[PDB]
Amino acid sequence: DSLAPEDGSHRPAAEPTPPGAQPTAPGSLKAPDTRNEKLNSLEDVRKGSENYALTTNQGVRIADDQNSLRAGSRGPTLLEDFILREKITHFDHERIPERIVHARGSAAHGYFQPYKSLSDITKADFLSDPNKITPVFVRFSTVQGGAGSADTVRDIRGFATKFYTEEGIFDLVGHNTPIFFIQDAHKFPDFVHAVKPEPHWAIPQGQSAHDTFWDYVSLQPETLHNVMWAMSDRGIPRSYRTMEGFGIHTFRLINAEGKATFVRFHWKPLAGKASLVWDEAQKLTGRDPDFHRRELWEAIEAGDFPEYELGFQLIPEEDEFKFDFDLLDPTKLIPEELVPVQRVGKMVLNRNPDNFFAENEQAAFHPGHIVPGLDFTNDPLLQGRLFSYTDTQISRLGGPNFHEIPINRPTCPYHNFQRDGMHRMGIDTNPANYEPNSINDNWPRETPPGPKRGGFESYQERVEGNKVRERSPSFGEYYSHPRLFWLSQTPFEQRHIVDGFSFELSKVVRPYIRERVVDQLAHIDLTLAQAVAKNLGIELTDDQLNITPPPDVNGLKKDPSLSLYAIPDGDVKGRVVAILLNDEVRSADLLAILKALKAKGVHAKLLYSRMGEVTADDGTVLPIAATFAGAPSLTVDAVIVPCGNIADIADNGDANYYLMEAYKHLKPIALAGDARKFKATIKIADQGEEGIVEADSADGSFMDELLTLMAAHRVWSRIPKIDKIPA
Amino acid sequence: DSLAPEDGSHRPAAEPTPPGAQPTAPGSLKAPDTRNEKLNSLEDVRKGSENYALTTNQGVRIADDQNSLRAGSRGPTLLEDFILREKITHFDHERIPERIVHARGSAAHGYFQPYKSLSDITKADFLSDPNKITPVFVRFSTVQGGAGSADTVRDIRGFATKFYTEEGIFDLVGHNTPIFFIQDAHKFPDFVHAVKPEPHWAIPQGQSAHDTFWDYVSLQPETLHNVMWAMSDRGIPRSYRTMEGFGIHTFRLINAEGKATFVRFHWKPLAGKASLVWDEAQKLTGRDPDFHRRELWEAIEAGDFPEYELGFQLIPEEDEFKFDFDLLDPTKLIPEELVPVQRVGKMVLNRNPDNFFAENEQAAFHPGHIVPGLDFTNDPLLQGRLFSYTDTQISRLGGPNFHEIPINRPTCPYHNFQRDGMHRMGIDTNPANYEPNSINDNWPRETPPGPKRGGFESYQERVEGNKVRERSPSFGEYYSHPRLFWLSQTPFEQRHIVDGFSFELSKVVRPYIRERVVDQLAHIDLTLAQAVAKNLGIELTDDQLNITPPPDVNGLKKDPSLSLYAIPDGDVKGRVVAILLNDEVRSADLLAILKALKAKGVHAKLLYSRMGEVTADDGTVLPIAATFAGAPSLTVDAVIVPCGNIADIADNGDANYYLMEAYKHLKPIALAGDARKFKATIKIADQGEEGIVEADSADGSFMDELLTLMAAHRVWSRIPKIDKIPA
Ligand code: HEM
Ligand code: HEM
Repeated sequence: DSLAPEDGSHRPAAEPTPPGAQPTAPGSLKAPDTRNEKLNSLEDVRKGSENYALTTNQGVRIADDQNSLRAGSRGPTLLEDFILREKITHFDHERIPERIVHARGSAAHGYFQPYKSLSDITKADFLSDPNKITPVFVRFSTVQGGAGSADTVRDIRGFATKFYTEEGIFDLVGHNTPIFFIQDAHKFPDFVHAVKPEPHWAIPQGQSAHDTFWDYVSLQPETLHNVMWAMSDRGIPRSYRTMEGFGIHTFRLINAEGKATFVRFHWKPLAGKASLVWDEAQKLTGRDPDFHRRELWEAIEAGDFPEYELGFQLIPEEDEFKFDFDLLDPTKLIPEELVPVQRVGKMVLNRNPDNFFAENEQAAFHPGHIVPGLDFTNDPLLQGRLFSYTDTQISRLGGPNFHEIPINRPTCPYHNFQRDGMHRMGIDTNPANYEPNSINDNWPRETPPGPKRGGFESYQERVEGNKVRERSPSFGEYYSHPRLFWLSQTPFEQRHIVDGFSFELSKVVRPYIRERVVDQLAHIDLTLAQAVAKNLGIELTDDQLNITPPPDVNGLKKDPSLSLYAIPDGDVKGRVVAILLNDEVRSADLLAILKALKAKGVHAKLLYSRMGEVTADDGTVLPIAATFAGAPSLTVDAVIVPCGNIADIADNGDANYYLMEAYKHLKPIALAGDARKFKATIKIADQGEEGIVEADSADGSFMDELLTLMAAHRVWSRIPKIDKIPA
Repeated sequence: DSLAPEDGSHRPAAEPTPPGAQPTAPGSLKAPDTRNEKLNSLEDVRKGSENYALTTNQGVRIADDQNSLRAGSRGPTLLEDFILREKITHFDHERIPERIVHARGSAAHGYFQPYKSLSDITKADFLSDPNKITPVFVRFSTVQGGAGSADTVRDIRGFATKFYTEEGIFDLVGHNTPIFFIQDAHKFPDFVHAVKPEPHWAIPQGQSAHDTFWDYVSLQPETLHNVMWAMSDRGIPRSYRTMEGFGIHTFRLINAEGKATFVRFHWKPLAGKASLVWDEAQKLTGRDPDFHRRELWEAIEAGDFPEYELGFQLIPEEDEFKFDFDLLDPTKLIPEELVPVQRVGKMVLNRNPDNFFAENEQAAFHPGHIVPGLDFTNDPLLQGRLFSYTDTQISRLGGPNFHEIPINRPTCPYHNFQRDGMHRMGIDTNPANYEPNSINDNWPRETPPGPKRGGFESYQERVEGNKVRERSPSFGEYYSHPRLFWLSQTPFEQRHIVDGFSFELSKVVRPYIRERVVDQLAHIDLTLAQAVAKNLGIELTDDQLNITPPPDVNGLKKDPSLSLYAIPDGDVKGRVVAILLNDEVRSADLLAILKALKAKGVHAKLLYSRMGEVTADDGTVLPIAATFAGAPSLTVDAVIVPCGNIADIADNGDANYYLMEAYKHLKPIALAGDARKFKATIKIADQGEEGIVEADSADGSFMDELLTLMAAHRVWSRIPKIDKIPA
C-alpha cells in the first residue's frame, strides 16, 4: 500500500546502538559489513523483499491477498482457489519436532583465532597458525524445557560451537559445568525422563523440583557432583556472556609424529563470571521469559561482543593413572590446582542470524564431528553419545541430507559416493556411485594419513578384556568431588546452595524422598546436611552424625577456581542501569550520570510512570524508555535515583517497590540529594551502609563509588539485612 | 534394591483427595471405577507394569540395564549392543511436531447428556434423547505460545470438545470469546505470523505485546472487537472451569423434515465466571507456569468436577437479514438481550488421562467433523477452516491413519474402501477395495438420508453469484460491537481494559504504531481513547475529538451478559485458601476455620517458614504443605491468619510480604486475635474496611463474612487504595 511513516522511523540505523534504543532486526540489515567466510557463503540462499511483487511459490503474481475465491461475495469457498490452498498448506506444515534435550536455545555467528601454533601437540589444521581465522556458529541453551519455555530457570546450560574448518566441520558440544550427572550413556533416557515433566500430567516445565528427579538422585549417588553444581548459583547465570564453558570428557590430541596427549576443553568468559540470585531468576521467568535470548541479541547489536578464551588441560599418556579418580569418568573434574588450563585462542561473537527458524532451529551439532588432529577415548558417556546425534537428526531434520541445509554445510569441499535420500539438493555428475571403480578412474579417492591435509586414521590404542556389561571399579567413588566443590565456595555461596536444595526438596511431595536425599548429603558434609535438614524439619540420626567424610582429592582441600566469586573477575562493560525520573529532573545530575556511564560502557534505561517525554529543569526533553512496571528491577544491574521534583514519585507504589526489590536482590542503589528520602522506604540508617551510595548531588565520587560496587557485581554484605524486608 | 518405603507412602489413595494432600497419578489408578464407553474401549491398549520383567520391544528380558556392552571394564562400546541401540533409538525419536496454533493445552475425559429431545429442530442422534449419554474428550489451550510456554499469559483460550456419538464423531472446536479477529480464512497465516514471536529473533513467547501484532491491528480494523476482549480480564481467566465457551460461527441445524435453523453454540460454566488481575497473572507465569494445568488435574482428583451447560442461540432462516450485522461475519456477536441462549444439556469432566503424550498430545480435533443433523454455512472463516485441520494432521501425526490412534478412534462402526498409508493398523478382509463391486456384493453400502441412521446429505442451499475474490460490503462495519462491549462493562472492568492497552502499547518500540492504535480507539469511544493516550504521553488532536461515535446494535445501549462481573454468579466450592501458621497455633481457632471451609467445599493449604510439622497448643500435630515463598498468595483465593505465637511470624519478611501481595491483588484477608497486628503492614484502617475480616477469635461470624467475600471473588472497592502499596 505504501504504509511506512514518512520520516522513516520504522527502520533502525545500520550501526551499533544501545539496548532498547531502536527496534532489533535481522543481522544482515543491522550490520551489513560484518562478514566472515561462512556468512559470505550463505549469500546464495538469502532472499530480500523490497521492490518485489507478491507471488505464489511457483512465481505467479497475486492480485488479491485479502480474500478467498467464492461463488458470490457471500457464497461458499471454491476448491479451485489454488492460491488460498498453497498459502494455508505451507502454514499448516511449518513446525518440525524440537530437540529431544536442549530444545530452548539462542544462537550467533562469529570467529575463532589461535594465539600461536599448536603443531607440537596436535595436527588439527585450525590450530596450526595464528593467522588462520575459523568462522563459528554457536548455540547456547537450557536442557529440560521445551522450545517455548523460559530462559532464566535453574538448570545446566549447553554451549555448542560448530567450527567451519578447512579440513572439515569440528563440533565442540559442551556444557556450563565440568562434569555430567551419569557415567554411562545407557542410563541417559532414564536420567532424562526423571528430570522432564512427569508422564501422567506433563508437569513441571523447566524445573528439577519434583518427585521423580529427586527419586532418581537419591538412588544413584553418581549424580551428586553435578547436582551440587546445579543447586549453586552456577544454575541461574546472569547472561550467556558470564558463565564458563566445558567439554567435560577427556579427548585425545594427536600430532604429526603420531603422539597422543589427553585433553580437557575449557571456555573462559572475558566478561568474567556472574549469576542471579534465586528469587530474582524465578520472578524473571514471568516478567521476561526471553531475558537471556534478548540480552545476547542486544549485546551484539550494541557492540558488546561476547568473547571467550579456549583453554586446554593437558595430560601426558604416562600420567593416565596418577590421580585419585579415573580420567575416563565424566562425573569427576580435573582440579585447576593440579593441572592448569593453557589459554590457547579466542572466540568472538559479532553477528546475529537473519532468520531464527532457518539458522538456529535447523542447526545440527554432534560430538562425533571431529577432524584429523583429534581423537576419542573410552569414556562410556562419550562412547554412547557418538551413536545418538546422527540418529536423532534423521527424524528432526527429515532425512540424511541434513548437511545440505545451509547453516550446516561445510565451507570446504565434500565429495563421496553417497546418493539420493529425501530432500536431495546436490546433483552428482560422477558416472560412478561406488568404489573401487574404473569408469571414473576411482575418483573421488582415499587419501593417506599425513601431517597436513591427510586422511582420518584412529589412534591405535590397545584393547584387552572380555565382552562385559560392567562398570569399572575405579568409577565407584561418589562423594569426594562434591565435597571438594562444597569447601571451595565462599560462605554466601554455601548459603545459596543450602537454599537451592531446601527450596527444591520442599516441592517433593513424598517425604521419604527428602529424607533419603538428606542422608546422601550427610556423606558429603555434615554442616551442609544439618542446614538442609532444619529447613525441611528433619532431625539427623546419631548414626548419620558419625558418618566419616570422604578423602581429599590428591591432597587438595579447596580449589578457588571452582567458586564464582572467591577471586573476582567482574567487568562492568555491557551492564545496564535503571534511572528513575520525575517530572523536573536536575539536569546537572543527569549529565554527570550519563557521561560517567558512557565512559565505562554501561547502558542506561530511563524510567517513568507513563510513556512519552519528560522535560528537565533546564527545559531539556527526555524520551522515556519504559514504565517502572514494564522494566522491573529484575532486568537492570543497579539503580540510580537523581535529584529533582522527588514528590512526583515519592508516593508511587511502583517506584518504591522498585527500590525494595533491587535492595532485596543485592544490587547497588544510588540516591542524589532529596532522592535520599527513599532511605526510609528501605529502612536504611541515617549513618548509611555499604551498597547505598548517597550524596548532595550526582557529581564526582558519587559515580565512582557506584561503579566500584558494580564491578563487585552484588553486595554480599547485605545478606543479613534482607530476611526482614517484605519484598 | 531401590524399592518403595515400608509404609506404602509412595502411592496415592484411590479416592477423592484435596489438592496437595497426596501425589497426583494416572487417572485409571486414581479412579478405577470411573467409566464411560470411550474409557472402556481404551482397555485394549492400556499397558500395566507391576510384576513384569523389563524387556526390549521384541520381548527379550534384560539382565543388566545399568551398563553398555564393552571390551573390558574401561574399554570401547561395541556395535553389537542391540539393547543399548534400541533404548537410545526410541529416545532419539520421542518428539513429534507441536500444533501450529494451540500448542499449549490440558485435557480431560467426561460425558455429555441432553436435557430434553431436540428432534423438532435437529435429527442429530446425540441430541435426540434425554437418557442417552455421550462420552466426550475435551482440550483447553492457549493460542500463541509453544507447548512448553506458561498457562496464565494474556491470550485467547481454546475449548475443544470431541463427542463420540453413535452416528459418528462430532468435534465442536471453539474459543472463550464469541468472535474472532478476522473475517476471511485467507488472512489466517498473516494474523498468526503477526502475533507469534518475531522472525529474526523469536521473541516474544506467549505475548501479543510487541510491534508486529499492533502493526497488524492498526491496519486491519476488523480485528478491534476481539482485541477489546483480549485486553479485558477475559484474557486472563482464574481457571478453565471459570470461563465461557463459544463456537463463534453460525452453523445449521437440520430436522427430519429437511427444515434448517441457524444456530450459534455456547458453553456456560456452572462454577461461574472469574479472572485474575494482570500483575498477578504475569507473575504467576514465573512462580508456576503450569497453574491452569495443575488446577484442572487437581480439581478432577478432588471431585470438584468441571461442569458446563451447552446452550443454543436460535434464529429462523427467514430472519437471516433482520439484524444490523451480517450473521455470517465471525467478527460480530449476537447479543443475548436480542436472541437468548436456550439451555440444552450438561457436560461433566470426571477423569484425567493415563499418559499425557498418548491422549492429549496425539488427539486431533477438526470443525469439519460433523454428523447428520448438522451442516455448515458460508461464513468465510469457517469455510477456510474446513481445508486446514485435515491437512495439518498429515504431518503432525504422520500419515492418513490418525483416526486409528486410540484416543481418536470412533466407538461406532466404520468401514470403507480406503487402504494402506503409513502405520496402518486395521487389516481389511474385504476381497473388494472399490465400489461399485460385484465380488463382495457391493459392501459396505451407501445409506440414503433419513430421520435416524441415514447417510449424510448437504442442505440444498441456493448459490447465485460470479466467481470473485471479494469481501461482502455487509462485513464492512468495525466499530459498533467493540463500543457495545465497552459500554456493557463495569467501571473497574473498564479500568482494566485501559490498563491492558497501556501496558501492551508501552512495549511497542516504534512510536507511530501506538499513535495509530490510539487513533483507531477514538472511533470506538473517546473516553477509552483519551485514557490510553494519557498513559502513553499522547495528545489527541481536535480532529480526533470530533469523531462521531458509532451507532447502536439494533437499539441496544448495553448487554450485561458481556461483563464478567455485572451479574454475580460465583461459587466458592473448589476454591483454595492459605492458612499462615505459627509454632503454637490456637487449636480452637483452627478447628472453627476448617469446619466452615469443609462445609462449603473450600480447600485449605497450611503454610509455614519451613517444612515438616508444627504442634498446636493442645498437641494436634499439623503437617506443613508448603512454605510462604513456595506457595505464594498468587495461587490461592484468600488468606487466613489464626491466633497463636504471632511473634513467630511477625517479623518474617515473607509472611508480611504474603499479605501485601494478596492485598494488591484484591483478595479477601481474615485476621483473628493477635493476627490483627498485621494491619500495620498493610498500613490501613483503625476501624477496619471491607475486605478485611477481623475478630477476637475465629468463629461462625468470622467465617461467614470471609465466605460472603469469597463468593464475590475479589474486593473491587479496594482499587483506589492499591496504587500506593509497594508490592
Ligand atoms: C557430557 C555430556 C553431554 C553434554 C555436555 C551434552 C551437550 C549437549 C548440547 C549442548 C546439546 C544441544 C546442541 C544444540 O544446541 O543444538 C545436546 C543435544 C543432544 N544430546 Fe547431548 N550432551 C551430553 C550427553 C548426551 C548423551 C549421553 C546423549 C545420548 C546418549 C545425548 C544426546 C543428545 C541428543 C539426542 C541431543 C539433541 C541433538 C539434536 O537434536 O541435534 N547427550 N547435548
Ligand atoms: C473461529 C475461529 C477459530 C477457532 C475458534 C479455532 C479454534 C482452534 C482450537 C480450539 C484449536 C486446538 C485444538 C486442539 O486442542 O487440538 C485449533 C487448532 C488449529 N487451528 Fe483453529 N481456530 C480458528 C480458526 C482457524 C483458521 C481460520 C485456521 C486455518 C485457516 C485454523 C487452523 C488450525 C490448525 C491447523 C490447528 C491445529 C490442529 C491440529 O494440529 O490438530 N484455525 N483451532
